[PDB]
Amino acid sequence: ADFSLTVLRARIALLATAIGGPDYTPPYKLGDDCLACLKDLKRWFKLVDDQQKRWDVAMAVAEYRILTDDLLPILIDWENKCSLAAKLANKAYYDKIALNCLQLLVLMTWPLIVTEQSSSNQITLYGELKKHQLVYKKTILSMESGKVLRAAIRLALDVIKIDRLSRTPRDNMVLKLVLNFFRNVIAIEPGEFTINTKKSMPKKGITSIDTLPPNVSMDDISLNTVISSFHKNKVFGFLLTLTSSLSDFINIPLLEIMFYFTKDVNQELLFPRTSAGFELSKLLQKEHQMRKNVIKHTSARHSRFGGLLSIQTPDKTRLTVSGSQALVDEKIALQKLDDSKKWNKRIIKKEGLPNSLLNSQTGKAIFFTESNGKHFKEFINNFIDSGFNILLHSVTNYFTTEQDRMVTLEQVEYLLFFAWFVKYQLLRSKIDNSADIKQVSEALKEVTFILVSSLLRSAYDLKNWTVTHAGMIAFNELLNLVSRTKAAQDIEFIVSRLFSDERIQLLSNLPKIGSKYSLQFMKSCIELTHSVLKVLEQYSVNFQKVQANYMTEPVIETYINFLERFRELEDDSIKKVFSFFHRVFVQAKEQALLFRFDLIILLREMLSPDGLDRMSRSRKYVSQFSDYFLARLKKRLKKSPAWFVGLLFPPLHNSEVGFYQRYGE
Amino acid sequence: NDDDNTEIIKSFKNFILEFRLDSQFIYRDQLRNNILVKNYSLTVNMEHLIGYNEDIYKKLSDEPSDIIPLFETAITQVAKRISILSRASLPTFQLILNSNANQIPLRDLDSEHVSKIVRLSGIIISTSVLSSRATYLSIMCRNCRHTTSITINNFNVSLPRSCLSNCGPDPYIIIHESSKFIDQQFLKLQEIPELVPVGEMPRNLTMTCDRYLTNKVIPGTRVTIVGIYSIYNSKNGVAIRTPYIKILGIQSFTEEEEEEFLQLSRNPKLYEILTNSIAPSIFGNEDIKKAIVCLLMGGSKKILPDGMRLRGDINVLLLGDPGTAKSQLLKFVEKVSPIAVYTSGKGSSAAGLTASVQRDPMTREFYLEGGAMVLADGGVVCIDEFDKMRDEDRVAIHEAMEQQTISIAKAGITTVLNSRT
Amino acid sequence: VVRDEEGGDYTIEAGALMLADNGICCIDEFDKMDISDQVAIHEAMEQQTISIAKAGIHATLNARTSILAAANPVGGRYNRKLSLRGNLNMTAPIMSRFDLF
Amino acid sequence: SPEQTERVFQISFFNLPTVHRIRDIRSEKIGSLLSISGTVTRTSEVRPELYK
Amino acid sequence: DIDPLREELTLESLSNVKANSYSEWITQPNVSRTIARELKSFLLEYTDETGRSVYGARIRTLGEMNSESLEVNYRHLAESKAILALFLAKCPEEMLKIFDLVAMEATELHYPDYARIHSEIHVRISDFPTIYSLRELRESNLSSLVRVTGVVTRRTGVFPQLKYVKFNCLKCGSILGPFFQDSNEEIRISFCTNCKSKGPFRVNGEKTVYRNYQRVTLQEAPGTVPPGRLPRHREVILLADLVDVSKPGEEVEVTGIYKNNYDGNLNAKNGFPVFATIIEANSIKRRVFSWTEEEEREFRKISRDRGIIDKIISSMAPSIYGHRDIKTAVACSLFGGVPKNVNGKHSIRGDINVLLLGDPGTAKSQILKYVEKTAHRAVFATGQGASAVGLTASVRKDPITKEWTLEGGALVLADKGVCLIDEFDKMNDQDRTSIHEAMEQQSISISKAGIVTTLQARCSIIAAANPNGGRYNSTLPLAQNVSLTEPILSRFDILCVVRDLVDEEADERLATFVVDSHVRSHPENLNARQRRLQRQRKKEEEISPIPQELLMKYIHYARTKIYPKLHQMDMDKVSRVYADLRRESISTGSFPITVRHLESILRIAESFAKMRLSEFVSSYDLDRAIKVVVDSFVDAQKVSVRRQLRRSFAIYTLGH
DNA sequence: CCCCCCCCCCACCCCCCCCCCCCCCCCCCCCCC
DNA sequence: GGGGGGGGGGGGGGGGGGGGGTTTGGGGGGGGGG
Ligand SMILES: Nc1ncnc2c1ncn2[C@@H]1O[C@H](COP(=O)(O)OP(=O)(O)NP(=O)(O)O)[C@@H](O)[C@H]1O
Ligand SMILES: Nc1ncnc2c1ncn2[C@@H]1O[C@H](COP(=O)(O)OP(=O)(O)NP(=O)(O)O)[C@@H](O)[C@H]1O
Ligand SMILES: [Mg+2]
Ligand SMILES: [Mg+2]
Ligand SMILES: [Zn+2]
Ligand SMILES: [Zn+2]
Repeated sequence: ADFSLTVLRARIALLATAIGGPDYTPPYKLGDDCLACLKDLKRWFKLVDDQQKRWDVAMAVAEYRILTDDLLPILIDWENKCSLAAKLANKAYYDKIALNCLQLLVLMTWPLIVTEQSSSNQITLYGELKKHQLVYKKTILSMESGKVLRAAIRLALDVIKIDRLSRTPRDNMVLKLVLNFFRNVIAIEPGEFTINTKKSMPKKGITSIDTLPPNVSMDDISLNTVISSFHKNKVFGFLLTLTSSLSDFINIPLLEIMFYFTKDVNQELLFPRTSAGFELSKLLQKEHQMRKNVIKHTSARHSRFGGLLSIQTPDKTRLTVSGSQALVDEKIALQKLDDSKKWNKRIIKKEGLPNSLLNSQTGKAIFFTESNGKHFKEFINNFIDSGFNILLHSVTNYFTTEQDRMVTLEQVEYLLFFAWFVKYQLLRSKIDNSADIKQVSEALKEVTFILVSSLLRSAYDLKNWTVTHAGMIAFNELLNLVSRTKAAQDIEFIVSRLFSDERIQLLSNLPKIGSKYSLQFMKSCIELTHSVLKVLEQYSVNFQKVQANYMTEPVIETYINFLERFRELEDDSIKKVFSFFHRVFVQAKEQALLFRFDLIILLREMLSPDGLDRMSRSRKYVSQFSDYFLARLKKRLKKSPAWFVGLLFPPLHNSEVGFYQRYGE
Repeated sequence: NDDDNTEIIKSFKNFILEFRLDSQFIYRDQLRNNILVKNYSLTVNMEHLIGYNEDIYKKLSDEPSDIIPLFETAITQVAKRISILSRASLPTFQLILNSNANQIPLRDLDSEHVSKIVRLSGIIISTSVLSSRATYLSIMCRNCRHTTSITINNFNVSLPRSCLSNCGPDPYIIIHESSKFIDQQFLKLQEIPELVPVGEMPRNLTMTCDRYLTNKVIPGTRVTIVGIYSIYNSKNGVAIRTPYIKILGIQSFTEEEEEEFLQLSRNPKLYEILTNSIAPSIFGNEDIKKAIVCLLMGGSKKILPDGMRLRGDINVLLLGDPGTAKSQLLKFVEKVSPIAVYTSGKGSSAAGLTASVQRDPMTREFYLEGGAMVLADGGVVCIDEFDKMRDEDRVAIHEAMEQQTISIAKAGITTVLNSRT
Repeated sequence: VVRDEEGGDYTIEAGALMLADNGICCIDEFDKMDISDQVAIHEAMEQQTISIAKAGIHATLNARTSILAAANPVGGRYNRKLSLRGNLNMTAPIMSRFDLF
Repeated sequence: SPEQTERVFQISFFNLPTVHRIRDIRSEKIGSLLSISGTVTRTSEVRPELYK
Repeated sequence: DIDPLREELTLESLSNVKANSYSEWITQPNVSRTIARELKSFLLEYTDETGRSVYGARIRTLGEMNSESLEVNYRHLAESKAILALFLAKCPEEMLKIFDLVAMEATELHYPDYARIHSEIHVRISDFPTIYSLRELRESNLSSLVRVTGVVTRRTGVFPQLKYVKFNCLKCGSILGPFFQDSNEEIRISFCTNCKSKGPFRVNGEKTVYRNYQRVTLQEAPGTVPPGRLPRHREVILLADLVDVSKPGEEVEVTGIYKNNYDGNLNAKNGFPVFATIIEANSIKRRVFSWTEEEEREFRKISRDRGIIDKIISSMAPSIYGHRDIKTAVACSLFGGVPKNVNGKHSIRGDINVLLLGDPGTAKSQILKYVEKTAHRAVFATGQGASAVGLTASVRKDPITKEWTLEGGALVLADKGVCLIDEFDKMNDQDRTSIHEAMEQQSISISKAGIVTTLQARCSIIAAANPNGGRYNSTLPLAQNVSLTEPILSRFDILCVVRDLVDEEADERLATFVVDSHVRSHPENLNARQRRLQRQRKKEEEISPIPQELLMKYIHYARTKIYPKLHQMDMDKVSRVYADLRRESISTGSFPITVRHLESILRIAESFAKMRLSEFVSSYDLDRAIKVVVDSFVDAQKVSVRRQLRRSFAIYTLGH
């Protein structure tokens, strides 16, 4: 009964007044029994919300604003006490309330997941609870330039001073909880707007997906604020010296922080590869091309002015359209007739992990401030230059064990970590000769390959498509690195036989299945496939034998369905698709498999005036391909007019006519 | 609760049948005598109901809108028992209340008086035409022709929302031949002028009466009303309601004033007596006072064999110097004359003099409303400072003063009104 | 005093001596103004208010204005053989309200 | 402390290149920043528009 | 540790607000219970400097009046438990519900079973420090308590409105629990909570209770609105005890809540989601004449001075030098006579009407402007600024009801007061003729648009006028000095003739007085505020035998409490005076002596006795009244005869 | 030239629409050839 | 190893229910008569 909930909220409100407040004689001042009150609040979290799976206390604590109005004041004032004392050297007690404040922050910032195992109460309360965590993240990053962050590192430093052995289990746990605090503060992110599907949709959809609370803007939550507050509290320095000092109880949270820093930021944004106004002028010219295009597709006179075109077909029958531009351009008339159809084919549809490169829209970017850009790129630079190989060895040498018990989230975050920093160092080393590929040498050490192979193989066998996609990305970066070191050169030949047979088959099977999965899944399949083919060509077991495993129709469907997003794709992605087509069609000469109308449609749309950029390099590749493709299609139809029907359909898997269809004698 | 209503009804029946003072059963006598002259009502003094059994008065005054119909029903049953030999048809009798509860002045009535029996007083400033309200509706379903009925008590019903055993959504209709109706009239009561607060505009109430209380008052009469202060949700604020009174009683020749006026007629000094009695504080002006007596009495109105009709009304103009007591004489004549209206020439407009168009807020439809001449019909219109009146107003006086009519064509309403003034 | 196009009921509508409140009012051809209007500004010149009672709306609006009046003498041409009394069509109620000529 | 709301910000441009007349209103300039001139005939009651 | 139904907080915890909005904090039940205890302690323990509890005494008085309203002074709450004053300012709708419950608790403690007399108490928040003009209100004031100045421009009727209302669902088991009605919108029932579905709904006729309701259009004061702008307005809503506390055409000061609501009409016509707004009034104050028991005793004390009449008359318009006959007439008018009615048959005017006729620059307008500040009910109108209807009464077709209603003119607004008509000579005669009825018969008899009625207009009219052509000309009699006719002139039953004669010893004293008065009025000329008030008091005593602040309360007291009688007056003295005045008034150009002038002597003698707070009129009052009227007549003459008339009438006046 | 007049201006059925329910189609998964 | 058949989800159509759709007074401007 809700009587219990209002009683609980009354209790937490009374506890909220017990913690402390401002003293007018303004400074924050602790309450009587304040340590016992903090312990009792920790006990409320345990006693009710954990033990009964409710999150009611986690809601009530936010209602009475304890985190923002008591705990961060306590920690920041305690930080100032200890800072001033350090310069000028009953802290034995106040240390305890600082620690219990940190425990409460770790609890209240603890990441939220919703599953079939969650209670009905939890999944009901999930949204507003996420919103309150976002207010917490804003306050933690903003308040006194986030001085509580230095409070957290100081609490950790006061057990890093003592010996490696002298750090007791309590000290080890305390350092781990400090890492979980920083991880959580990175990890809070706006929740998904999750809708009941029993009742039908109205005549309009959801009015907005925005789930922020009114006192928050997205910039308050953005990475930029994280970088600024972490720099101004030297959290980056703390993490860098911590990973340098590793010489392993805390290694998994320490990896996890770097994952949460990397999961959604693109490496190219840290490299350039009147400047802002100049580039804005470039952007505006580019969209002005689309303006002149739609203007060509627009009437010179008012909408009520419309006369009627009639398209008499090649047969003695007539259609009718009102388009004034179409009246003098039959292309527009035909396509407008097709646009007018009310009918569509109905299309069928298609969680405990955060948003990332695994599931973001493919053009998403963090727009850094240049100070934060410098601070972040130099932080991850110094990490790579110190902490990478040691950390990766520590955690991968963990993950050699306990693979059967590795939780799905842990698997995907490990794979993303691997991929992200390997990709970054490859890119930086392409940009700087001063940067060295050997600085990520741990990636190529054979245990790492074996584990990544075990992860991808088990994920695919389990049909865990999330982790399969993660391992697919990690494999792409492993192969990418392999190609770079094959040029920069032994271990290359080791992995180039260890990946034989069933691994070749597995890699050949992802782009068969990819057509059934999201754009990013398909993109990673294409990326992996391009890397695989360039690797095998660089080596060249037999080259014809392997590529035959790729040149099959579901792979062509996956490439087509990827290419169907052509406007939203990037020039390099289209280049990779058309290099694959160059191989299949020009080099391998299995041209019959691409004589199908879906490709014809897609080629026309992208070569259209409202298709690709006229100046695009990828448009040049498409044009080159299309010229050769049309010439061969004309030639095959001239030799075989049955293909005028066959163009409509999948090719005949009946070999006895299929060979004749494929080659025409 | 029908047993409880039956015991209320039987309690009232016992009150009619048993109440007696000084050896006379006053309400049995009054009910029988009312039946003989074929007015089906009973006038009850609530002092007597209190004196009989104050529990009944407490029930009545706690919720009159439920208790009054039961009292009416009890009166019908006793009426039959005292005027028809049963085992060898009358309508629903109207209850009429007399009271001496302390009056609430018309301005002080507010939300705490809603549905209480209230006693007040004022001037009736308008009296609408009669209107027909249903008492018994004979009701038919449009599809299946299932017939039923509504018996109505007019103290505050609607047609039933759907058929009382597809039959359509909103199906019922009234059978106007078998349904029974009663007369209803609307009155507007203005507060007594000498009770208006300083600098206030005089406030007024709309109020309703039915059966034998219709046509019982005319505009300008000063009355005391007994009624239920009550509410209705008009079409024209938010969560607001229009107040009104449902009248339950009105108080506004006798066989000995007949004798008094015979004796006064027989007095030889009568004309001097009446002359002295006009404006007694005004010294002198003897012939003018004599003429005012003549104007008050009037001549004799006549009709000829041709249907032609001749003025009985006298018109008098007092033209003269300042401070000669002219206005004082007019403001006296407005007191003594049984029907009178006082206006001043500069206060007038032709509309407010003859008659005007109105749109009734209750029906929300047009009706014509009488001006000063009509309200003075049967008496004197005292037009003070007449020399200040505009020319068009003095034109409008002509028909009402000499033809003693007002001819109308306004809002499409063609009409002619009488002005014996 | 006018009807409001929004509310429909009456309202005050500001004349020039209100726009010139805490300011100056300049009148050309003042002697050729109707006496109907010369007797209207008498309050504003001295009591520095406009008092109104019309259409059931009552007001006393501020008219703290310095008035500057361009006047012609009677018949247009001045004659110093006459008094300033005789040179003007004005009379003592309005001439006394002016400070200096 | 009591919650202080987020502050709204108005970006008031001024000193534009030219003033267009009311008669120069032409619908391609919909959504464009302009400067305009005329004489004010009436001004409304100040009311709260529901912003968010 | 403690029962959750009784957990309660410290005052510093209340200062330590830790819900998000203030209202979210007030509605937290521990905070609510604490606030209840806090306000109860405030009412029972805040005191006067005498140590007497303020709200103990105000509650005692509340019960004696059987009132529903308790006037809590906000400044008291700001002095003690100031956090509650902050919550009351920032969040009045929640706070006032709590404070109402607390106030009912306090008075139920003081009077057992006051729940039988009223089921509720409303606190009225008096003396709220910050004030806004109607132009000055904004979005940031929404839901805030405000204190506003304006004039009540249009007041509707006293309608009932729903307060607590159970509703009936016409499906299922019908009843729904009681909704509380606001001032802004109709109740909505999205679904019936029993059947959890849509349906028809209807008011439950047994369990519903009503309160009084009245909208008022409140508008900017004309002495406040800046130039070049339309005056702004808001719909005030009055509830319960506040209805008809004011009447149109009067200034008010309004403590209330500035609340908005959705309205599809405003959105429709404006094309933006723009909300309507009101001021839900919490208290209304009119904006001096009220007095205390010590002030009553002071009036008695000073009145028995045998010189009080002349000290009053000198106090009239004290910075106006000389003009003692004007000040006498103004004193007589402002105290008035006694209205009468013989047996109900013959009502007699009590008011005294005064005309100031004279030259330019002789303070006539300033005398009227003095009386405008000095009288309890008064209004001021000038010349072509008036109209006949704007002066007596008018009618309008109400935009709400579409019925015709009266609206009072100046002589209705000044009922039981005095009406001030400047430039009486330069009104149109089609406006002047409207004065006649109200000025003598004390009434206005409208017959317009179906309305036919007589209003009370008990006014003394004081009028100021210039003679014909521009100034007075004593070669002529009155009937040629002025355009006004005998009827209207006979109603002005004292005439003052004012002349600007050059006279050196009078002009030097006058000019010295005017210059002294100018510097004594210059702007630059027990704390600092009180100290300059004490200097101001001595400056007032430089010219005024009694304070104006005292005189106004003395006037209002004398008017409302004192009713003189002509016990044993000298009949033959008055009768011979009237007979001789009538005989000498046979001169066809002279002031028309009439029976109403005889009544004027009697009214004036009553007014002088009223100045003495006297139950009985003395010979001295009647002699002074005769002398005033005789002087008024004698000076209304061409100078060729004035000396002879003065000599003849001297036998009546020079006995005193 | 001044004042008064008078003229103007203003305050029950049928359609659209929405909600609810049932069926049919299309995809996925498993078995059979 | 591919194609058919069974089972479940999702979308579209069709039906049913409901709500909406001129007089009177006042002020000011403008023109005509004494
Ligand atoms: N003969 C009289 N006897 C007694 N009182 C009189 C007499 N004549 C006049 N009065 C008084 O004088 C006043 C007369 O007022 P009123 O009735 O208006 O006179 P009037 O004839 O109407 N003059 P006017 O209104 O200017 O046309 C009242 O106050 C009377 O009491
Ligand atoms: N006796 C006086 N004492 C003081 N001030 C005076 C006196 N006589 C005239 N004044 C001044 O004269 C000025 C004008 O006064 P005012 O009230 O307009 O006189 P008035 O007689 O009404 N002139 P008018 O409006 O043409 O009839 C004011 O500012 C007064 O201060
Ligand atoms: Mg008269
Ligand atoms: Mg003056
Ligand atoms: Zn039926
Ligand atoms: Zn229901």
